[PDB]
Amino acid sequence: SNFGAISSVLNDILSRLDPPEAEVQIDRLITGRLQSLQTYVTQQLIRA
Amino acid sequence: SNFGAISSVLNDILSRLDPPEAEVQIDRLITGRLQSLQTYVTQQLIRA
Amino acid sequence: QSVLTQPPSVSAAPGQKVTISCSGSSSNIGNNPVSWYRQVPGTAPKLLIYDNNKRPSGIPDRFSGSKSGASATLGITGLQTGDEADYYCGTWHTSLSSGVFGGGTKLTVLS
Amino acid sequence: QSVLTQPPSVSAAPGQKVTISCSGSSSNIGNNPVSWYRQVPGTAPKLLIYDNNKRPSGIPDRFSGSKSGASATLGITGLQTGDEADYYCGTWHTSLSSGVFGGGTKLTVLS
Amino acid sequence: EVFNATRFASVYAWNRKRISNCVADYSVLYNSASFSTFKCYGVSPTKLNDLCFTNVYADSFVIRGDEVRQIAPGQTGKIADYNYKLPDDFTGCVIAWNSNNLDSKVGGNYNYLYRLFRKSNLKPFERDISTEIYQAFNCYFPLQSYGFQVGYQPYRVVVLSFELLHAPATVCGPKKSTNLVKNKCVNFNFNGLTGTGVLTESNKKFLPFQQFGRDIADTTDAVRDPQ
Amino acid sequence: AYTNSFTRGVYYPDKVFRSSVLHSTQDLFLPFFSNVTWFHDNPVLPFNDGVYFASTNIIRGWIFGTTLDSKTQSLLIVNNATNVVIKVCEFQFCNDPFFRVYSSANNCTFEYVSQPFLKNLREFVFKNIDGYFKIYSKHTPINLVRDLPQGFSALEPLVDLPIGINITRFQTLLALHGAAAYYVGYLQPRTFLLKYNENGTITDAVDCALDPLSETKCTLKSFTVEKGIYQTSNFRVQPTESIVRFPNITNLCPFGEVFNATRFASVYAWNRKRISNCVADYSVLYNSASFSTFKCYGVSPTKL
Amino acid sequence: EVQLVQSGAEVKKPGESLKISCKGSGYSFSNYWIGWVRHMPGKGLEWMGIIYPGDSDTRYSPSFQGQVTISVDTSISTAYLQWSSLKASDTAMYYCTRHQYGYNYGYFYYYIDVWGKGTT
Amino acid sequence: EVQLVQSGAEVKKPGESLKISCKGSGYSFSNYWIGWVRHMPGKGLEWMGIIYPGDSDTRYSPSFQGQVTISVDTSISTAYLQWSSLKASDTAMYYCTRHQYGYNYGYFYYYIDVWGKGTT
Ligand SMILES: *[C@@H]1O[C@H](CO)[C@@H](O)[C@H](O)[C@H]1NC(C)=O
Ligand SMILES: *[C@@H]1O[C@H](CO)[C@@H](O)[C@H](O)[C@H]1NC(C)=O
Ligand SMILES: *[C@@H]1O[C@H](CO)[C@@H](O)[C@H](O)[C@H]1NC(C)=O
Ligand SMILES: *[C@@H]1O[C@H](CO)[C@@H](O)[C@H](O)[C@H]1NC(C)=O
Ligand SMILES: *[C@@H]1O[C@H](CO)[C@@H](O)[C@H](O)[C@H]1NC(C)=O
Ligand SMILES: *[C@@H]1O[C@H](CO)[C@@H](O)[C@H](O)[C@H]1NC(C)=O
Ligand SMILES: *[C@@H]1O[C@H](CO)[C@@H](O)[C@H](O)[C@H]1NC(C)=O
Repeated sequence: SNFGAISSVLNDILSRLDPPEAEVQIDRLITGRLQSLQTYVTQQLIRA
Repeated sequence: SNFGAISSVLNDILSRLDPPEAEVQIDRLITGRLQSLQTYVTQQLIRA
Repeated sequence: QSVLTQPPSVSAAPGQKVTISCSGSSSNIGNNPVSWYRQVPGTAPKLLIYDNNKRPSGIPDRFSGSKSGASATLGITGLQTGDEADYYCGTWHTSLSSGVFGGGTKLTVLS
Repeated sequence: QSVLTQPPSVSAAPGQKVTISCSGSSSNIGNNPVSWYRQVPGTAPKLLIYDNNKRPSGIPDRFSGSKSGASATLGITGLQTGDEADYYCGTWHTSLSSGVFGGGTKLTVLS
Repeated sequence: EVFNATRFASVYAWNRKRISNCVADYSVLYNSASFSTFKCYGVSPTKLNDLCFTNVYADSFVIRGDEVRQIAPGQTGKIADYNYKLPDDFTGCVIAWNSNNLDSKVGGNYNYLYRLFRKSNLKPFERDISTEIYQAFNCYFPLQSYGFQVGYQPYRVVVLSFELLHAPATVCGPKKSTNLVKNKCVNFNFNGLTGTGVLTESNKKFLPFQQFGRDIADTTDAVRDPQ
Repeated sequence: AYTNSFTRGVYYPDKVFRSSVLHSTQDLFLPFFSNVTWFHDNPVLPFNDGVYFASTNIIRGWIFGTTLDSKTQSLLIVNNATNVVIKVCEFQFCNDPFFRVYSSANNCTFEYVSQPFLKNLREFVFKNIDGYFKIYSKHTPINLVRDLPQGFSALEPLVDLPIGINITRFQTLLALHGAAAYYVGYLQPRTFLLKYNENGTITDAVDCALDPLSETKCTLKSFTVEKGIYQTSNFRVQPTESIVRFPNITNLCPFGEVFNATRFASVYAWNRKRISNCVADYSVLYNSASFSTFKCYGVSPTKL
Repeated sequence: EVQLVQSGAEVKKPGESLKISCKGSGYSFSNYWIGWVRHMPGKGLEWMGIIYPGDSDTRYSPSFQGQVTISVDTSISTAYLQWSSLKASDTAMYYCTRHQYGYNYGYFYYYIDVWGKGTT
Repeated sequence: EVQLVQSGAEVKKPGESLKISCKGSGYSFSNYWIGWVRHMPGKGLEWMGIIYPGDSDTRYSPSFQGQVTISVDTSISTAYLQWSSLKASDTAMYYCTRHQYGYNYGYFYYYIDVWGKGTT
């Protein structure tokens, strides 16, 4: 998923962007992949 | 709630803004109404 | 002589398409739109062509204008003898904050 | 006389290091790179030094140039008698959108 | 051929050419000290050498200098709305250089012109060359010329919009390929696809028009080498 | 001469090799079980985003365009039985093709040549997606001639063409010598589930918007659904019309008075006036080419 | 219908001062610029200088700065000039007139009507 | 190898019109600017004016605007001038030449070769 970044594959956003600007997009993935991983954990703690 | 957008009613932010800029505010609602709906779900899965 | 430069006179028969042109700097004419007036001997000048290529109401469509760079052109179709006059070009000059006129052009009909 | 200004002539012995200079405005030379040519009496001018301080192929390395502000300098080392000629400076002038030449310089060898 | 050309079309009907099947040294453009505004969206200029693109469009036209800020994603104005609008998704890079030496004139050029009276300002990349005399036969017609002679220096503008991810790669910058290895996990780079892992021969039946496969979640699982 | 488009029109939407996956996608496809116009003299036909076309070694190439004349750009795909040739050269109108179908090769802009396409059935999908002319085809043994065979078949692409021609009408070409039969189907933006084989060949598909039963197959991401009650989507009544009720006032707001004024106060003590009880045409300000810096905050100018 | 009327035939001798009159009628006088233009016999019109009646703000062409000080009376909507010393070559047909000088949205200049007369 | 060739020795009398010829060979003629420069005997070269053969776009120095109208024939890659009335002091050595006028990335002017002749 994009979560709003230019692309969902961390390599490309990393392949074709300068570090100052890149981390602004990388931040939109991290902030999403985290919220989606922390959603999975919670549903397991409840399911367990 | 605003969550930081200009207005809490999705119609107005949509009524009076061009799509390129609007979705920057619409994103601040979505990112909030989601976190507040996913908070409700979790408290129910625990309450159930 | 004048900060705008004009022809001294022209002449052409009735029915010809006459285009006179008056020149000046681009401190004024290049940025400020050109106005042209007509004066009959013994008659106070009247507004003929304004900001550019445009005429008031009451003036027939035969008149037209065109500004290019730092000069202007006034053209007339369907010339008639009562159109004999003097013709002038003018426009607010930006640098001197003053506004100026051309020298004057003697349009004399052939007849 | 010319929108660029040049020396009328120079002279120096074979083996000397000669630097002539031609001047003009900064509406052209300050922004547009300087070109220099050589003309032998009875021979059509050939390209000598281009955009700045640079020579084509076939021209020996003895020639060099340098632009400063609104003027230019053409220098030659290892002068020889067959290098006697007229030398000219030229460059597209920006404001008049035209392009112009210097006046001409008479390089006469000593001998 | 794009840049040295002596004729840049009017922004009313901007030219466009498609570049394909070649090696594109991008350094020539980046490290040249001539270009005034070198701005790249979605891509960083120093990396253009290491990418492979499907299509590269180079649309070129002239414009009044103060309007160079109009040529950018999500900007508005007369030029950005009525004449040539880039989508919110990126255009690769915009190069522009002041050009009153060639395209200005002793007088007003009047060849380069733009419309101020489109009724329905155009979608991304639309080339509307009509003339319908927007209402007040006599009513003002759209295109009004521009006269040249530093906000009114004519600026030549060329825009390189990279068409990324449409097909197999077609335009790739200079990068000396190396022979491939197997069964050692390597930092590979197949046609732009940058990753790591061990490479094994495939029994997976590709088709002559399939470039790779992904099992799920954008996991590129297989790939056909370009050579 | 309508007929039913049973399951034809399915084509690989890309090349991304996939295997044993019920992959979902949303593209332009031929809706399942649609009525097709069975032509058999050849009038001009709208493109409508794309066209299915199936015929049963007789037929020749196609022609597409906006007006099919040297006036506007045209697209011509001839068939040579020796090599397929394409040209965007702006030919003249030939209301009867015959090689007498070629009026004039004027203003030649694009050209392409490759191997020719060449009891049976050939099927082709044409679409113009964003400056790209995609063509898909396949050829199959068939015998039921009165009707379009029932069964399944995917159509891999032959070529895309970087053209960008506004096509809104089109017609088949045939150099003449009760004629042959061919069919015409239109594409629509329809969501599809696609079942990829063990070796990546599309074997079956589900139209996610044909019927409820297909809707559940779609949301469940499977071709078979077990007994039960499944929630597919939500339904709401689409609005009948739009009403507008603004107050009665018509006292057009004084802006000239703001703008034309010959005295602007010093910024030390900036003037301010309040406008009220009137109708304010805002277009006068926006679409004027005079104003140097125009920048609205919190509101977009085109909506004032 | 707007009208501007000027004083009658005038003749004076070098060495004297003048104050010529111009009256405007039929329009909001306190909202239009009013100024003077000199046409000489067998010679062309010269732009002199103008003033904004509403606030007595003046613009003077340099070719006449200090020569003629031009003022107004908005009480009765009448404008005048003032001199120092008439010159013999001051014999010309002067003219008072109202001209749009506004900034509608893009700037514009004009001349509506004169119908005057003056000499010296 | 590029070559430009001009017409032979020319002499005419004041009162007449002229059209001198220049032919280019050995290079893509329809992609380079071509223009004229006048060198007078014992006097320096004067920049006259140029044209773009590909599209008949002309640049004229003001010191020659209206004097000479310079045109081309891209059918055979030959350029010419046109006059109104020769002056006696028009006796000089004119020159036709091709010159880089492009904008490589940063703007440049050039002079490749002339090898011409003309007089009046
Ligand atoms: C690439 O082309 C050259 C030229 O024919 C050939 O020698 C080389 O083997 C080619 N590379 C591959 C991988 O075939
Ligand atoms: C068809 O093929 C023949 C033989 O190759 C060739 O002469 C002819 O020009 C072709 N037609 C077209 C339209 O290319
Ligand atoms: C080709 O296009 C040009 C440009 O519009 C046009 O002048 C010409 O007539 C066209 N060709 C034909 C055959 O109409
Ligand atoms: C496409 O062609 C149709 C039919 O002539 C026309 O009505 C429409 O405006 C055209 N649109 C574009 C974008 O070319
Ligand atoms: C792919 O196709 C071949 C031939 O139909 C078949 O043998 C095979 O079972 C299919 N899938 C694979 C690779 O198992
Ligand atoms: C404002 O000025 C414009 C011309 O610039 C004029 O048309 C309009 O009537 C004026 N309105 C007022 C209220 O002064
Ligand atoms: C483009 O112009 C440059 C000089 O500006 C020249 O070196 C190059 O050969 C030219 N290329 C083409 C294709 O015209």
